[PDB]
Amino acid sequence: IAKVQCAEVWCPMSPEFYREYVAIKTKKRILLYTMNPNKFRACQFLIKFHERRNDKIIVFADNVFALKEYAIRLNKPYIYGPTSQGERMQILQNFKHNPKINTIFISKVGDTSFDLPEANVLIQISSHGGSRRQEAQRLGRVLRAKKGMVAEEYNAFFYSLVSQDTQEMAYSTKRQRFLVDQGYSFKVITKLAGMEEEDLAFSTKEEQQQLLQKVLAATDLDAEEEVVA
Repeated sequence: IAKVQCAEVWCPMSPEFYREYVAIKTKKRILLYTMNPNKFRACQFLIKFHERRNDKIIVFADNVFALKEYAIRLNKPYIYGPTSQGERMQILQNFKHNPKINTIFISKVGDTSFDLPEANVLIQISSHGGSRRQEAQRLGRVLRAKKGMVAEEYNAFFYSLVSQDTQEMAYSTKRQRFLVDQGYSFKVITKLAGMEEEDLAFSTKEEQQQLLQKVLAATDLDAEEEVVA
């Protein structure tokens, strides 16, 4: 069946982002480790790497502010709570059947339930308190073997992006233990081989400062997970 490589990708906090992360005490600070430009660049690189292999990729964001900043910047479709049934089905049908559209962004509305589509790669932008078990379930529902690499060691991929020096790390020793105990191959990636051969966003300090201003303008409400019933 699907043979899944699980990885955490540890990304340093930009010093400007780390500065504010410390100073801010309300849940607003979650947005600084979520929008950290090193983490965005890692996500962007992974989408490029996998799209070159014609893999299908779902990127999960539990936070709507982040869902849009990522998807719109990377020019990928996104689905969340207020997305109409018609537009949602357009996007899912595109993901499933149109070879030009192989990456989509989905929020907490994905699990569960509408019918999560199948993909070969699942990237989680965030990690939080506290459901290790909902993570593995979603991984399981989404990930299917890329056909046909039956020879290959891994044919599907899960990545969880973690910001260093933030509360995100605490969730890591936990996730690693849980996933391996569940029978998964798991590793920690601190440096993505050859990100410097790609043209990624936020290469300049000024670009990062633009995003930083936008994050600082957000409120504690913007840093809450999307809730849905």
